[PDB]
Amino acid sequence: MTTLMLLPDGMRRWSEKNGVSLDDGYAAMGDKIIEFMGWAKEEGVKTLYITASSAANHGRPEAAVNTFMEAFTEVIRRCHSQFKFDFSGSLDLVSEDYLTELSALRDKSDSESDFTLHYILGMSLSHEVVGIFNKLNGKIPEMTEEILAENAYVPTQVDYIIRTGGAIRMSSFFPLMSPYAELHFSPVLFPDTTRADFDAALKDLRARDR
Amino acid sequence: MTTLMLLPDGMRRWSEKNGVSLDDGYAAMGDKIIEFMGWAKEEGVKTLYITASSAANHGRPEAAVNTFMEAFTEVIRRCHSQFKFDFSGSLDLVSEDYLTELSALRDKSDSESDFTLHYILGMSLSHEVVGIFNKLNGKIPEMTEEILAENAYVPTQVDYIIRTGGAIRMSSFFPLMSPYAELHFSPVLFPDTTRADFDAALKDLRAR
Ligand SMILES: CC(C)=CCSP(=O)(O)OP(=O)(O)O
Ligand SMILES: CC(C)=CCSP(=O)(O)OP(=O)(O)O
Ligand SMILES: CC(C)=CCSP(=O)(O)OP(=O)(O)O
Ligand SMILES: CC(C)=CCSP(=O)(O)OP(=O)(O)O
Repeated sequence: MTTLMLLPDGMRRWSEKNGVSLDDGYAAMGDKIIEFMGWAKEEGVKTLYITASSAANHGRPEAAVNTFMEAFTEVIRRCHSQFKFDFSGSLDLVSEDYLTELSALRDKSDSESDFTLHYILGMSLSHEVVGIFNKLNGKIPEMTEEILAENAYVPTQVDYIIRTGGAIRMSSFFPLMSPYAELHFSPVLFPDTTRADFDAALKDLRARDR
Repeated sequence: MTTLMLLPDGMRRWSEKNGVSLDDGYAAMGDKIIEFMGWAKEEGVKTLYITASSAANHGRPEAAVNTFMEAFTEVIRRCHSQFKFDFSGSLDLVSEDYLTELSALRDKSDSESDFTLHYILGMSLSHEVVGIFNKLNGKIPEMTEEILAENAYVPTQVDYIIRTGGAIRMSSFFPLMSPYAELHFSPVLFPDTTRADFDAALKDLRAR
């Protein structure tokens, strides 16, 4: 079954366009994620990676960081019984409070579910590689691809990547060990995404086996 | 000014469509690369990175490997005085014959040119990172972003990436230290690229 990575982009522009607070933008994002997970389950996806943040996002003022961390965490608070939950990334950039709570939510999630919802926090290839080197430096005889795969943020290969929000770039979010990922860029702001947008993405992605 | 990375794709399909040998497709690519460098030079790009091959490509049958290595090398024999030439990548996968000649051709090129043509060979993120780790393991106190950048295949940050040939994916070619590279995907087979295709690509890229 399919491994899909979702890059939810456009919450701020959506908030401004609809004349609402950024908090309401992130709440609309959380509701969309829950909706999007349901679509993914119907569509043969077994693992949904969501890029919760780039490493740079965690350098914003703490209140702004707490704002998006709280929105992503609330999704798991509401739906952790509907899937197996895990997270990974630049954990050195995340506060103790959120790491502690997300670890609790992982333990409480349905370990028997066929569907995985996995958050990647603080994505950045340079940060990822730097961290991996400094953890293993002088501790092993040689690096191999198997060892690199074991230490990478994204622990499996990604088949498809969907980026909302109109940017045609990968920013900090390219998955290190996933050379073959097919990319689909949508101009739609993430909180406006419909199932029709998702279905169009999957038809595009599926037709690449011409 | 700007740093552009080109992914030339579609030589096989172009060869079949035009009923010629794969060597002839690669010859057409070489001519197109020279033409494309002229467009790039006129449009103010100062560094043009070209992905000559993925790591996987060097696993192809060995005559096929010599075919693309020869076609890319021929470009640099022909134009190395018109730019500064350099190359990098998974050189452990490249034949020492081409590595010797390319190393000579690098030393040969116009060191004073304000335009750089740089080949990346055997590109692969995992292979790149494994190699960097194994090169520095136990020899430095700690890795930093600056040390990683000094060891990465692509030695500078990439502003724009153009991938021809219709694939909407980065395959083995994502540049490690260039998170903010803007991507442009063209459906045109590389040897079919026209100046209009290049101008449309840059217009899209410049507006972004
Ligand atoms: C979490 C995601 C998918 C995007 C947030 S990072 P961003 O909006 O800053 O991305 P860009 O820097 O704009 O490319
Ligand atoms: C989930 C995070 C942290 C950012 C995603 S949305 P954004 O802040 O980039 O919003 P805009 O792209 O600026 O509209
Ligand atoms: C040199 C370039 C840009 C592509 C050659 S590798 P390829 O044709 O096998 O491309 P894919 O890896 O299959 O996407
Ligand atoms: C430059 C190299 C080595 C491969 C790029 S062209 P290709 O062999 O992928 O040709 P096709 O895409 O298969 O038509």
